[PDB]
Amino acid sequence: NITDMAGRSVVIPAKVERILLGEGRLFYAVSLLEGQKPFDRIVGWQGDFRKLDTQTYAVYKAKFPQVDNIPLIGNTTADSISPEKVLTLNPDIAIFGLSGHGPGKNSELVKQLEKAGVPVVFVDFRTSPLKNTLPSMRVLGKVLHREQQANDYIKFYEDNVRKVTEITSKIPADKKPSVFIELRAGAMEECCGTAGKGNMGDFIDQAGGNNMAKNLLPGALGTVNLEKVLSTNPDIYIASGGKAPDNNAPGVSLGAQVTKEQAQSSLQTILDRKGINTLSAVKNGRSYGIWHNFYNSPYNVLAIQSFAKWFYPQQFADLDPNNTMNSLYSQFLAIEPTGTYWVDST
Amino acid sequence: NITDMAGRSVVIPAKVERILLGEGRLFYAVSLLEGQKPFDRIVGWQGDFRKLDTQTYAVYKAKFPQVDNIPLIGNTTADSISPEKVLTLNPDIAIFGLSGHGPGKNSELVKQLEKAGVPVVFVDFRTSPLKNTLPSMRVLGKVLHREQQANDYIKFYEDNVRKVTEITSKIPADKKPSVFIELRAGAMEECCGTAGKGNMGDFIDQAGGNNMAKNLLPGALGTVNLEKVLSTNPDIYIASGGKAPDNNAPGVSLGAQVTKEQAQSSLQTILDRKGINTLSAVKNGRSYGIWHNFYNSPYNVLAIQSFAKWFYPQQFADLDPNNTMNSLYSQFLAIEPTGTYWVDST
Amino acid sequence: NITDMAGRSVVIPAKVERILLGEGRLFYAVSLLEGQKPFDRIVGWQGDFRKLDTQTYAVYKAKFPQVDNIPLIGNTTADSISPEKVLTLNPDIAIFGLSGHGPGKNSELVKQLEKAGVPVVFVDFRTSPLKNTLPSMRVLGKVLHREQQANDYIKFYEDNVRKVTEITSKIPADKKPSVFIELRAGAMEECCGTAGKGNMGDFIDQAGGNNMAKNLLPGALGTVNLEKVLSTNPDIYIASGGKAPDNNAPGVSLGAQVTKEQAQSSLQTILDRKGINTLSAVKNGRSYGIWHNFYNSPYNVLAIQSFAKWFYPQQFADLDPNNTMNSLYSQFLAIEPTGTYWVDST
Ligand SMILES: N=C(N)NCCC[C@H](NC(=O)c1cccc(O)c1O)C(=O)N[C@@H](CO)C(=O)O
Ligand SMILES: N=C(N)NCCC[C@H](NC(=O)c1cccc(O)c1O)C(=O)N[C@@H](CO)C(=O)O
Ligand SMILES: N=C(N)NCCC[C@H](NC(=O)c1cccc(O)c1O)C(=O)N[C@@H](CO)C(=O)O
Ligand SMILES: N=C(N)NCCC[C@H](NC(=O)c1cccc(O)c1O)C(=O)N[C@@H](CO)C(=O)O
Ligand SMILES: N=C(N)NCCC[C@H](NC(=O)c1cccc(O)c1O)C(=O)N[C@@H](CO)C(=O)O
Ligand SMILES: N=C(N)NCCC[C@H](NC(=O)c1cccc(O)c1O)C(=O)N[C@@H](CO)C(=O)O
Ligand SMILES: [Fe+3]
Ligand SMILES: [Fe+3]
Repeated sequence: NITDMAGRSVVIPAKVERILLGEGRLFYAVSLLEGQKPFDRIVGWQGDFRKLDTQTYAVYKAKFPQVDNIPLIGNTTADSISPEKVLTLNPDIAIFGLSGHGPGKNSELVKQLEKAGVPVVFVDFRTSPLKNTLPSMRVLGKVLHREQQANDYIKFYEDNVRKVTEITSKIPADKKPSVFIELRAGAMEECCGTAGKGNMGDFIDQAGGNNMAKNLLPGALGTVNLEKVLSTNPDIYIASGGKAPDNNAPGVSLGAQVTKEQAQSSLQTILDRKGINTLSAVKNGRSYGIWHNFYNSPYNVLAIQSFAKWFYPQQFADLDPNNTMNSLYSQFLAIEPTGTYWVDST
Repeated sequence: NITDMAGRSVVIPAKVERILLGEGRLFYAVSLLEGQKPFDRIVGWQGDFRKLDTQTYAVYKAKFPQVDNIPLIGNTTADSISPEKVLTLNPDIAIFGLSGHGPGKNSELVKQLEKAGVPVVFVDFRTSPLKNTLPSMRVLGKVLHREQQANDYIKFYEDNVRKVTEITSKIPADKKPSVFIELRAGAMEECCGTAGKGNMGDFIDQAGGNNMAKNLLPGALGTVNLEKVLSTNPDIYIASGGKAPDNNAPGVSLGAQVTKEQAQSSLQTILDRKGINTLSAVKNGRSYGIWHNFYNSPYNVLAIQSFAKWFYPQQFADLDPNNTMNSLYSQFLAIEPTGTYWVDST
Repeated sequence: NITDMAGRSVVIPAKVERILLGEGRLFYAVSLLEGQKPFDRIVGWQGDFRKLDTQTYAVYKAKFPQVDNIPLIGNTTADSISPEKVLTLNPDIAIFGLSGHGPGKNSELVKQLEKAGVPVVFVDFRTSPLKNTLPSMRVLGKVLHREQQANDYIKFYEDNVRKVTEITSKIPADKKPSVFIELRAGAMEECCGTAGKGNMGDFIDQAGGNNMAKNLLPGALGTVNLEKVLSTNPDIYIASGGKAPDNNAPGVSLGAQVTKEQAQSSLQTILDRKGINTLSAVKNGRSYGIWHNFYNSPYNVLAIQSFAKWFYPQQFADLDPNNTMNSLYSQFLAIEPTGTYWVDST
C-alpha cells in the first residue's frame, strides 16, 4: 500500500499493463519509467498531450506510429471526458493530477473508478512542484513496478537541483532579483497569467528569485493586470509558451521542433507588446522564454536551472541545462533531444 | 485495585484487548505503551484524534491503513457519542478524561458502562497537567499491563522536565517574564482563548513564566478580551495552533506535516492581526507558536521545554526540544518524527 | 548491485533499518550519512566504539542516552563476537572491515549471515585508506540510501585533501622528510608498533613525507624495534594515542574530552622514554601527537592535513585542520566538536 498526493491510500496492483492517464502530459512522468517501451502500458489518455504538446507528440510518432492508436478519453478539459469510454478500456490503474486539464480528487469519474475496483493514484507537478515532484515519482515507481527507474530519476533530479539550491538557499532576500513570470504570454484572452505560491513560482523560489506575484495571489495559478506588472517593474521578466513554429496564433514558440531563431523571433514579438516593452527588465535585456509544459512535468529541473542562470548569470556560468537535458534523455528516454526549451532575448 | 484521576477505585482487567478511548487524543498516552503495535488493542475511539489531529492521523495511516477501520463512537463533543454504538463494541476497559471533548466522571455513559461490568479509568493531561500527567501514565501502565513502558516514560519525562525545573524553581517571581498564551489563536469566533490555573498555564508555571491569565480566570480554560491583553502588555506572547498546511481557515499551522516556513508564515499572519500587532512582545520579537494538542498530551514535556527556552533563551541555550522529541519517538513510538511542533517569529 | 571493498557483489536492499556494525568505530562512516538521527538505524555493534572510544561515546550519550541500549555483539576482538546474538538482531545489512577488531571476509559469521540471506558490505579505512576511503563512502551511500550525504562528503574530502596534494605532489623525493609513526606509543607491551605501506603510512605518503617503515614491513601494520628507529634517526617523530584524560595508564591523551595542556603533558611523557628521547626529531622539537582512531576513520583527512603542516610548516601555515574538522561537524554531524585531536611538543 502507498499514500498518493491526495493523502489517499492506494493498493498497488500486482501487475500493471493498462494505465489510464487522467492528464495526457502525465506521460512525462511515465516516460521516465518505461525506458525504450514508452507506450506499451498506456490504455488511454486525456487529449492534452496530443493536442497541447503537438511537437513532443510528433517526435514520438515518427519513432512509434502506434501512439496515434492510443484512445483519447477527452479533449483538454476534465468536463469533456466520457466516463463510459474510460471504463470500457478496463484500466488496471488510473493516474490523475491534483490539478490541471483532467479530473481531480472529488470528480465523479474518480468515484466511478472506485466502484469499478480500479486503483486511482494522484500525483502533482503543477500545484506544489517543490513538495510533490519527487514524492510523485516515488509513488509512480511503486504502483507501476519501476522502483529502479524512479529511484534513478530522483537521484538525478536531486543532484541537478542541489547544484542550484546549495547556492541559492543561503542567499538573503535583499540580494534576490524580483521576477515576474507570464504564463502562456501573449496567448491568453486577458493578460497576464502567472504563478503564485506554487507552479513555476516554486521554481523562482528554488532558483533564489523573488516572485512578484507570490503575495498577489491565493493559489498556484491566477492573473495579475498589466498595469500592476508595470508598476512593480521587476528586475527580470520571463514568458512561458509552447507554441508550434507554424502556428499563427499568438505566443512564444518553444519545444522539440523549434529552432533558436524561431524562439528568439517569437519571444521578441511577445516583448514588443504595448506596456511590456517599457519594462526595465525588457529594456535591460533581462527577458527570457521558458517552455510552458514545465509547469506540469518532473523534467522541471531544467527550468529551475534556466531560472538560476538568469537570476545569477556568473554564479551559474558553469551550469548547462542542455547537458542536464541530454543526460536526462540518454539515461531515461527513447527519443533524441531536439529543439529549444528556453531562449534569451537578442 | 488502583485509584484513577477522578479519585475512583478501578479493578485492573486480567487481560485487556478492547480499549475504548473516550477522547481520541488520549491515544497519545496509549501510544507510549503499545510500542510497534499502536492500534492493536483499540476497539473504538472519539473522532477528535481523526478529525482534530488530521496530520498525526495521516502519518499513522500511511504506516497502518487499518486505523481507518477503528470505529468512531462520535465526532468532537461528548454529546455526539452514541452510548449504544459504544456498548456494542464490548470494551473491556474505557479510558476517559476529567475534561475535554469526551465524557466526564458524571456522564450517563460512565454509569451505563458500570452497569455493563466495564472498568472505567479517568486520566488527565488537560485540567491539571502538573498534578496529573505522571500519575495518569502510572495508572495507564497498571490497567493496560504496560508497567515497564510507563515507568520508562516517567523516567524520561521527569529527567527532561528536571532539566528545566532545576533552573526555574529557584527563580524569584519578580525576575519572571509575563506571558500570555492564546489558544487556537486566530481560529476562535471570539478572541482570546487562553489557560488559567491549569492546562498550558501549568507549563508556563514550570518553565518559570508568569501567566497573565492565572488570576483572570477561575478554571483551566477561559477567555480574556483583546483589550485586557493589550493593557497588560505582557513580556512574551505565545499562540497555539494545529492547522493543516493546506487549510485556508484562520489559525497557526503546526504539526507532523508542517514545514518551518509554513509555521513561520502562518504565525506571522496571526501576529499581523489588529491589536496583537502593537503588543510589545510582538514588536520585540518575543512571539512564538506552540502546537495546540500539547494542551492534552503526556508529550507536553516538549512544550514545557520550548516555553523555558523562550522565557530564558541563554539559560536554556544548550537545551534542544527537537532531540527530546526524537528521543521520545525512537524510544517509544512506531512512526518517524516529522513537521514543526514549535516556531519562532522571523 | 554494488562491489564492496573485498571485491564481492552486494545486493542493495530496498530499505535499510537494521544496520549491524562489525566494528563499532565503523560508526564514523555511518555518522556522515545519518545527519541528526545518527543511531536510528543501528541494531547492534562491536563494543570497540564504546570501550576504545570512550570520549566520543560519552559526547554522543549526553545528547542521545539511547546509545547505551544499542546491543554489543562482542568486546574488542572478532573472536569474542557471539554469532547467535548477532543473528537474533535480524539485521538487514552488516557492515564489516577488511581488517580490524571485527570479522574479516573469511570469518564464519560472514558465512552464517550469507546463509541467513543478510547482505554483507566490506569497507576499508584501515588497510588501504588511500585506495579505499572514498570508494567505501560511495558504497555505503548506495546501500544505506544516503547517496546525497555520501557525495557531499566525498566532495568535501577531495577538496580538503587537494589543499595538501596541490603542494606535496610536486615535491621531489629527496626533499621529503623521513617520518616514523609510533601507533599507540608507550601503550604496547613491545615497542614499536607502526604502519607500513598502508594505514597511517598512506597519510604520510599523501602529506609528502617519507615513511621509514614503508619497506621494513610487508603489511599495513607491523612492528619495528626501537634500535632500528634510533639508527634510521628520522626527521620527524609522530606518536598516536586516544587515551582518556583521567586514565593514568601509559599513552598519549587525545580525543573529544582532552585539553591541549593534557595532550602536551602526556605527549612529553611519551617523548621522555629511554631511546626515544635521543632521537634528533625529539631534540629538534619535530615531535607530534595524532589521535589513534584516525587509523580507521573517513575523518582521516584531518590527519593528512595535520601531517602536511608538520612536514612543511610554512608551506601549510595558512591551512587549519581545526577549521576543517568544524566544517566537517557542522555540515554532517549531530554533535559539537570538542577536545584535542592533534598536539605539538612544547
Ligand atoms: N480550457 C479551459 N477552460 N480550462 C483548462 C483546464 C485547467 C485550468 N487551467 C488554468 O487555469 C491554466 C492557467 C495558466 C496556464 C495553464 O496552462 C493553465 O492550464 C485550471 O487550472 N483549473 C484549476 C481550477 O479549476 C484546477 O484544475 O484546479
Ligand atoms: N482557466 C481558463 N478558462 N483558461 C486558461 C487555461 C485554458 C486554455 N489553455 C490553453 O490553451 C493551453 C495551451 C497549452 C498548454 C496549456 O497548459 C494550456 O492551458 C487557455 O489559455 N485559454 C485562454 C484563451 O485561449 C484563456 O482562457 O485565457
Ligand atoms: N464544540 C463544543 N461545543 N465543545 C468542544 C469540546 C469541549 C470544550 N472544549 C473547550 O472549551 C476548549 C477551549 C479551548 C481550547 C480547546 O482546545 C478546547 O477544547 C470544554 O472543554 N468544556 C469544558 C467545560 O465543561 C469541559 O469539558 O470541562
Ligand atoms: N467550548 C466551546 N464552545 N468552544 C471551544 C472548543 C470548540 C471548538 N474547537 C475546535 O474546533 C478544536 C480544533 C482542534 C483542536 C481542538 O482541541 C479543538 O477544540 C472551537 O474552537 N469552536 C470555535 C469556532 O470554531 C469557537 O469556540 O469560537
Ligand atoms: N585486541 C586484540 N587482542 N586484537 C585486536 C585485533 C586487531 C589487530 N589490531 C592490531 O594489531 C593493532 C595494531 C596497532 C594499533 C592498533 O589500534 C591495532 O588495533 C589486527 O589488526 N590483527 C590483524 C591480523 O589478524 C588484522 O586484523 O588484519
Ligand atoms: N594484535 C595484538 N595482539 N595487539 C595489538 C592490538 C590489541 C590491543 N589494542 C588496544 O588496546 C587498542 C586500544 C585503542 C584502540 C585500538 O585500535 C586498540 O587496538 C593492544 O594494543 N594490546 C597491547 C598490550 O598493551 C599489545 O599487544 O602490545
Ligand atoms: Fe494548462
Ligand atoms: Fe479542544
